Amino acid sequence: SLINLKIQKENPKVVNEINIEDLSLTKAAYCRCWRSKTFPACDGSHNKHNELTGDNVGPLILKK
Amino acid sequence: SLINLKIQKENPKVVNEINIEDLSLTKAAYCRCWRSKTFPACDGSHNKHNELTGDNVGPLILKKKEV
Ligand code: FES
Ligand code: FES
Repeated sequence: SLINLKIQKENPKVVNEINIEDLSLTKAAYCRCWRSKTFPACDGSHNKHNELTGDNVGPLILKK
Repeated sequence: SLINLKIQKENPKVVNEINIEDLSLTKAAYCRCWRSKTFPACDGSHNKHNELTGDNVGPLILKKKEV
């Protein structure tokens, strides 16, 4: 079954690049659940996904 | 439907941290499909998943300029 239900479905492979030199924040979270409204950033939508499905997914956190 | 089938299912929420200071490469791919054998790194397993399911997932690429 699908992982990504709704993000950029016209794109055959969704890849996001992060320019580390330009990170504003000392802690930044990136989505690994494909539900975030701020994708590729994590907005906490994983929590709802985990509650609905019994899953245990969470973000990748970059630290300065 | 679950996204993560096999990674640390005993862990209530799988979170990975990257310290930017430790990134060795100019380009490093991190997994967003939960199929990589090198998770949290991407090993290209997303391509098999996309072919099998009709999905369109891919990695997060961290780009670091050569000093
Ligand atoms: S919103 Fe997707 S991992 Fe947090
Ligand atoms: S192996 Fe999961 S995004 Fe590449």
